[PDB]
Amino acid sequence: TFNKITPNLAEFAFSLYRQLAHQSNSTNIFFSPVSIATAFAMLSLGTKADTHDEILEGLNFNLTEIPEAQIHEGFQELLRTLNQPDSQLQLTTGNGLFLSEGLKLVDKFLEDVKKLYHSEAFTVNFGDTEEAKKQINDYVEKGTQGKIVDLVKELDRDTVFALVNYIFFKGKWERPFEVKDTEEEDFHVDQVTTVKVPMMKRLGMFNIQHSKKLSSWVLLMKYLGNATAIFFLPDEGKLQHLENELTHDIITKFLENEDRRSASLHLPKLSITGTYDLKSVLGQLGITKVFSNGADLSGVTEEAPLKLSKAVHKAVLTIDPMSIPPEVKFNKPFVFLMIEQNTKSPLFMGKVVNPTQ
Ligand SMILES: CCC[C@@H](NC(=O)c1cccc2c1CC(=O)N2)[C@@H](O)c1cccc(F)c1C
Repeated sequence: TFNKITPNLAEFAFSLYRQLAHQSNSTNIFFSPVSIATAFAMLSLGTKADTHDEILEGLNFNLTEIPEAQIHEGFQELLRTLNQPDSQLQLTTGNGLFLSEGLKLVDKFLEDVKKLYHSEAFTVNFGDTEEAKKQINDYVEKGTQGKIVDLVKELDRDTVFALVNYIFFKGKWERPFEVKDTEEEDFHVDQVTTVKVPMMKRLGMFNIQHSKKLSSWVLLMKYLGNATAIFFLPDEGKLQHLENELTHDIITKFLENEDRRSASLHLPKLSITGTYDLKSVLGQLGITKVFSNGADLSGVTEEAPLKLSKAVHKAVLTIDPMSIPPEVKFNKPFVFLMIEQNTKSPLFMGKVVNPTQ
């Protein structure tokens, strides 16, 4: 069916998406609800009281309704699915915890992080800010075989604790077809901005429909690693309407539909990245205490004060009847979700507005 925590991850995806889209309506959006929520659920194991409750509530878990055991069990099961060989061929995810080597660390936290969340904790010398930044970036670069470079650009001089969360997905259509060369085609960013994109033209039976509720074309395509992308192409002037009207229930209904129709598609071959300061973005969702001097991280270190000084997310996606069917060109801004098929968990959510930006 679906993972217990999938509805929570869906609400977290919409909360974070709508925050980013409200900030700027001219900006690309690309993040992993799954990888950010996993990292902060893992971090919550080392926190207590208001610091702890703020993190899980900020991930859209109602702690009056869902027991904390079912939350961690949900994530462990989700990670079990994501760590299967078929998934691992397309999907790399990692969480690096970097802690000042002068700290006495609680063994229980280091056990739970490594055991339950398959995450890595390192001691680093934050006395040397430039070397610590290099060590963090080397760990991410090595984890992604050179794909993610110089992830952390700045560390505060008083940094004692940094968290880096990364996800790398190699996108390749599951279904083989009559492969042509891409052709360079216009992508209408806005009324006065056009950029060339490589466009794959396909005529076939697609899981595609027009939605009166979303005022959008809705296309579902399958990728290796048990992933389904839902692409929402809004009608002229309806992108904000589409963003406003999306719900988990609506997305579930699209994922359940297997009906196809004949369509001529123009599909841009787009690689996309998103980099986020999680202290900034999660702060706006109400996660603030863990990043403040007040932070209760007594689960990480018993003796000394501790706060999370730095939290960075990076998401990377790379691509490896005889009657006139509809012609649908993804040649203008579109919204998307990528779902993991077993759990129905939102691996990615975002919006392409400028393919070159
Ligand atoms: C509207 C389609 C965008 C999509 N394109 C393709 O998947 C594509 C296009 C041409 C050739 C080709 C592919 C896959 C393959 O194997 N060959 C992709 O760029 C994308 C954008 C944002 C989010 C996201 F999840 C994904 C998958």
